[PDB]
Amino acid sequence: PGTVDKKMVEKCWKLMDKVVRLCQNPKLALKNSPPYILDLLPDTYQHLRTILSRYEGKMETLGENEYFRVFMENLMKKTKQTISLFKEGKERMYEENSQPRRNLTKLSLIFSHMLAELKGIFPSGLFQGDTFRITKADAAEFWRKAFGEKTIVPWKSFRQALHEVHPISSGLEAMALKSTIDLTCNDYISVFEFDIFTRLFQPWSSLLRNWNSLAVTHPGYMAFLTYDEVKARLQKFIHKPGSYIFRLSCTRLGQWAIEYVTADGNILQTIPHNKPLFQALIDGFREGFYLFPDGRNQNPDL
Amino acid sequence: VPTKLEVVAATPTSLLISWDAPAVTVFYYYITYGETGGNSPVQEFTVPGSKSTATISGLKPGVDYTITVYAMYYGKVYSPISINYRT
Repeated sequence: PGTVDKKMVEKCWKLMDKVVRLCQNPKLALKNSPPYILDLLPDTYQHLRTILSRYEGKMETLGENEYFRVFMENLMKKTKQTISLFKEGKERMYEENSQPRRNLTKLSLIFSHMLAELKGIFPSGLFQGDTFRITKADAAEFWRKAFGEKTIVPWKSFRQALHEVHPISSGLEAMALKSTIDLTCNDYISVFEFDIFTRLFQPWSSLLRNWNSLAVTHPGYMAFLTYDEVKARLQKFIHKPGSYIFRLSCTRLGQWAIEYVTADGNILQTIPHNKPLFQALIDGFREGFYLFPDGRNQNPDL
Repeated sequence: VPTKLEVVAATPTSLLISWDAPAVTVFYYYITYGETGGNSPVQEFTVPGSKSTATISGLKPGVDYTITVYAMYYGKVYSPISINYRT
């Protein structure tokens, strides 16, 4: 997209600071979830200024890199939508249950995702997207072969590319995939979002099918939640030991989370470091912990 | 599952459908409208999760259509809801 100039990021910081003016209303009573929204934009400003410090000798060469253009354009768009969200919401920002508040927390999740992506691509303010390490080789082979040194791609190229290895049945499904694989919500798949996805749904050989069972037709799957929201969900089935869910954490991308209820009535969690998600799910089915997904008696087969 | 789906504004060709926001979050809503008993592949479009209302234009006047609505979280398709309207 558009070439990067320093004045526009001056504008951008004014917007982030203005969103900070909006959100710092205590009447919102924001919880540090996270995503806190408030804390992420100071860290975004700070890390961006770190990139600038690193690129003081060659500002123009940084402005002609695709990733910085796409990322900045998207940050300006999302923060403008964050202002116009309060604009539309008006007073209904004072209660969390209201819809504009939910949209605010949605954009908080997004902001957390974008910062995470920027820190992944820019460690110490330096571009290493071209030398980005994809975790599962099979995924790294696919990415080096289909695109190569590319850091970011348009979603259309990724749909047409991934479709050749793992076919996509319909636009109904392709939209659902573009949901997860594009965490930034900017029609651009990066090596960061791709690597997170592949680590989340190993192995590669049945990647798309791994996506289907573990995400689409699964009841226990809860996408992104915080420990507060998880306990709020399982409080309704606390008396029922073995009722479990599994979710994702913004704090940790590309890592799984599993929550389940014990006979004591305490809600204890587990994380699958070893074994993939499905295998660990099966094993917990054999042990006697993962019995009811979301307090539902029918348990899917893996 | 979007709750309490209904059409609230009607023209021969354009319909305003309003469903209530689910308690759970919605990243995006997916809508597929198609001719009742029509072999033609249904038309489809998407809206952001903030909206509770959507408008369809270009529907032929004098047809009963079947409209299906999906809620979408990240890698998640909640169960849909459907309505049929005669224009």
